[PDB]
Amino acid sequence: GIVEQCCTSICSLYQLENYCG
Amino acid sequence: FVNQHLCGSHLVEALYLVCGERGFFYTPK
Repeated sequence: GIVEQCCTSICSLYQLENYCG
Repeated sequence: FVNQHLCGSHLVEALYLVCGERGFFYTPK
C-alpha cells in the first residue's frame, strides 16, 4: 500500500496520484 | 516535494496538496 511505497520507500508523484479520487 | 520519504501526517498532507479537488483515500493497511 501507500505506506510501503511512500514512507518506507521513496514516494513519487505517480504513486500519490494512484490514491486521488 | 513528493520525491522523498513521506510518513504519517506528512504523507496525508502530500496527498491533500497533490490531489486537490479530486480528494484522496488514505489506507495505511
